[PDB]
Amino acid sequence: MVEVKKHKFPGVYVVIDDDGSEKIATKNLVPGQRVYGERVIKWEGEEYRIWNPHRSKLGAAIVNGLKNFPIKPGKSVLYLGIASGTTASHVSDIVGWEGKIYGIEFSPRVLRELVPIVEERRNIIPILGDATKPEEYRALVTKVDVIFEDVAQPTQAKILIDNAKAYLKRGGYGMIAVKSRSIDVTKEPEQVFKEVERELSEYFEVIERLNLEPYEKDHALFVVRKP
Amino acid sequence: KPSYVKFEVPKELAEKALQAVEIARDTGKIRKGTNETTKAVERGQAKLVIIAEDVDPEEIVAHLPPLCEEKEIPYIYVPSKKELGAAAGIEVAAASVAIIEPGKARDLVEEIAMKVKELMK
Amino acid sequence: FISENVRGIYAFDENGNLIEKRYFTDKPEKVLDQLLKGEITKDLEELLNSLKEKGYDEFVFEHPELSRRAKELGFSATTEFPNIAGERLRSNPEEFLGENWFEEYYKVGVALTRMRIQEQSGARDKMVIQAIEALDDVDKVINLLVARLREWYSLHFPELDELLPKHPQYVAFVKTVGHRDNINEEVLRELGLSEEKIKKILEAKEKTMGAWMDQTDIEVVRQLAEEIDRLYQLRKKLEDYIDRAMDDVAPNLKALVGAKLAARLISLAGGLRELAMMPSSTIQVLGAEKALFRHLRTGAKPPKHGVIYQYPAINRSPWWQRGKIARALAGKLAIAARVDYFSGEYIAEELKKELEARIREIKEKY
RNA sequence: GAGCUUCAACGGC
RNA sequence: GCCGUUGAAGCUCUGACCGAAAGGCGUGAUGAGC
Repeated sequence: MVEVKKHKFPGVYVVIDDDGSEKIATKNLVPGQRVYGERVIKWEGEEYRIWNPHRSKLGAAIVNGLKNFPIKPGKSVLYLGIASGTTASHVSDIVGWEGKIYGIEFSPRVLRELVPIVEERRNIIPILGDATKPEEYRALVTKVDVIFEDVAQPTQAKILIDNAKAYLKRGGYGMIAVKSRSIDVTKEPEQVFKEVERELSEYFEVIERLNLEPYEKDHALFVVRKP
Repeated sequence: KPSYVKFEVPKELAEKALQAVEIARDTGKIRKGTNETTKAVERGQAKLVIIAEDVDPEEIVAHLPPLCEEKEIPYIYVPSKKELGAAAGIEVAAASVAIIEPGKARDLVEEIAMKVKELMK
Repeated sequence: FISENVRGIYAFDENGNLIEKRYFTDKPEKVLDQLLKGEITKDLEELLNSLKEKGYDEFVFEHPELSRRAKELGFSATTEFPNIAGERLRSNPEEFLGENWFEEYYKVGVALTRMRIQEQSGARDKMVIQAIEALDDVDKVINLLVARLREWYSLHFPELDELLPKHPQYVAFVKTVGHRDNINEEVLRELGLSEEKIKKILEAKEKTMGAWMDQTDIEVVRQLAEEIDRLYQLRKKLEDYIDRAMDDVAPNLKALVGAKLAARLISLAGGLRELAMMPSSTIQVLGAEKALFRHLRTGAKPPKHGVIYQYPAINRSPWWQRGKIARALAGKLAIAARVDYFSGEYIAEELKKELEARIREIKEKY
């Protein structure tokens, strides 16, 4: 009893599931592969994967009305903090075959989960690396359209600026999810986001700052433009 | 909705445990904090243990759930660490607490246990 | 001037014009694993050589270690990260690699990854417990074998016992020099030995009370020394592996207290899981197993810390604060250990900064 | 020398 | 059923405060023999 409607963002679909409630979903790029245990649904002939705002952040952002979403079919994106690939699989549905993703994940036991998945998803390169030392992935990657960063590190603002000089192509955008306590657990969140916003703006233009509650406590997702 | 909560808990229940503490905080023996709680479990006897659902790093209490089938003690979840802190008699929070001696709640401590043994299944 | 790629190493002038390019002769991921980290390999070295006889004396790479190794090799080198090269390979990759460029960037990319990552799993925490127990067993034997070599070779050259107290040095003497008459300036200074050292020695050599040794009684004292030198090497091989394997075991624990101290605690605990389940009060005093027993026995003053004493902040601070920094650290291990056991996501940088800052507190109040 | 987990005998509501 | 004096056996640092206040603190205050 689920009906799938197109969503303002290309490669993102809206679903109304049995109870009449709306949810968001991408279209499964590799039919018949469960990446994180996500609910899968079938519209006319094809699999769509519900993108749960609770297990994702890009996802919480989109449910919370994110206006700017640079990540579209065909786009190339450098994904810092890719992990098991929960959300990254979604942006791999959106990007599509004609797109490219470079995942960069610092901890090997975790990136490992993602590796066997990228066998059928030929548009993600799992790359073991430290998002702090961009140069140490230098030959692995190539200039991208967008930079997604979910890393929960204290330098993440700078981590994003450093990669942005290296890999983010002029006119492209970046997006970063900030976990307040991660930067400072002493100072007040709207103050952390203040400082992060000023820091970011020395390099970028900050065009959007979208608080992430109810799904995450004290996180916000900035989207910035590289001039 | 964390990943270390192995089952849902009702509006009540989660409320029932919370008070189960307040009547042991005077009449019985109680220990607060995730360490003293952890001790109490490997110490082989504490009668029931309580774990907040809002915790982060969400792993600091992740060990109690496995630890408690080991020592075979029942556990339950309250929704807020802070509610549980003021519950246990402290102005700060508690990621978890263990009931050492039930006191008045002996009966109450008892009934809550059996409600838990169903939905751990 | 020079940037790497998934195909070969490339050289561009100040205009972006392609000078010379050397495709990898080895497996692309194997050369890359080296080059990216900053170490220098065949095809690069063989490259800038063919470049040196060009008219190019001027070099700039994308990594600060590549530059070090290059000038320490005689080439003038500098570091500008994005530079005229990387900007060209990573800008118009099809120009170089053809339209499947991304597909290639794929084959290698995942190839380097499956090479950098340990397979499967599951006792590798108990393996680090061997490597560690092994690692410090190889210490108890290097100390025996060295005690012998000392007592032994001292029959022939007794004086050298006190002129070379640093064992690896004594041992490279016996191995490299051999018979006491093989001593002379050139070989002594290659041991890295100093000057006063090279001068003493001979002053105690040239007149010695040592017994004589035939090339037969010497070769076997050399086979002892040459063996300890194999144990020193096996030590390093045990260290490299404790390091490399904490990446799959407790990245957080490793980033927090160091690969080595963390393997210790995993060791006292009995495994990563047994270390997870521990109340940080336990982790505090791990290793103190003896001084702990006489607490619950003679009611003695409890040990403020175990193995963790190794933490710089604890052992270089006055005894005034040691106890507080003790559990201040124990707490953060408890967490790193539980993150490590359950997910393995890397939170260590938050953990550190929360700990550095707690420590200033402890310092400021005393 | 304390303390909790545990198991034959003993005192009792 | 509760309870108790126990007996060999095995396990276990402590646990609500520091601040003149501002604050910090059970996500561990305080005391303490690696």
